[PDB]
Amino acid sequence: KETAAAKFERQHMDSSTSAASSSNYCNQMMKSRNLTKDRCKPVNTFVHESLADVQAVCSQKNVACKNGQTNCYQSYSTMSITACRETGSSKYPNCAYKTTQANKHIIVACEGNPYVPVHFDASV
Ligand SMILES: [Cl-]
Ligand SMILES: [Cl-]
Ligand SMILES: [Cl-]
Repeated sequence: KETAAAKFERQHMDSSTSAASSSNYCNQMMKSRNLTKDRCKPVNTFVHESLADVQAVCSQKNVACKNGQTNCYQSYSTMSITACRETGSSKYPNCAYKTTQANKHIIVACEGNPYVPVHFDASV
């Protein structure tokens, strides 16, 4: 089974580019990151920053998570992100995603030693 930290990396890190550059980015990335295997994951954000910058968020502003737990952290700076969301019509196994590039603060839940991101909670 995948570790929580590794799953966060796979689902949420895309340090290879500064920003999405195509409306097809999400279709391609959701597929390549294996997020469309048995079901189309309906919502997923990729962060276009270094892994180190994202990991560093775990020592930034501590905030409550959506679920009320208190191991969430909001990045001090905005980050380049691409939000992927299934279109209303998207139908597995032909997943279809809207790509929305933005620069926003991220909020991640952190856990472990090392204390690293394990969930992407939200952007603002
Ligand atoms: Cl784990
Ligand atoms: Cl995989
Ligand atoms: Cl997400």
